Amino acid sequence: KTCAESDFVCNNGQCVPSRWKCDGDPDCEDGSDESPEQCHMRTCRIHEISCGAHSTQCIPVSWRCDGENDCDSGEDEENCGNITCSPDEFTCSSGRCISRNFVCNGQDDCSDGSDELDCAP
Ligand SMILES: [Ca+2]
Ligand SMILES: [Ca+2]
Ligand SMILES: [Ca+2]
Repeated sequence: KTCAESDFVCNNGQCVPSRWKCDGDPDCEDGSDESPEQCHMRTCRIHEISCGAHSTQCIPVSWRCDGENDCDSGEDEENCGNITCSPDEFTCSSGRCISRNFVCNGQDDCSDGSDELDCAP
């Protein structure tokens, strides 16, 4: 009662045969059927724009603070909503920036703990 062997597994535990690849199809409740996990070579489509036709990078257009997404390497708008930090800093769940040394080291630090919100492998 499961997809065919060559099927592609989705990140939300959902199952989608190889034909629902990054193709603009919201089939995964978490929108990540078109992310680097399944579309590990291309970017999502609609509800997420293209930052690199040469790599796997799709993000939600909401970071177009200048009317464009320029995040080729997440440099122009990383955490552009909350606070604009410098891409060379550790993006906080609230947008804040701290030293990359506080990157989820299994210990809270930036605000409360979100700094490690599901920071597992
Ligand atoms: Ca899809
Ligand atoms: Ca932008
Ligand atoms: Ca930490």
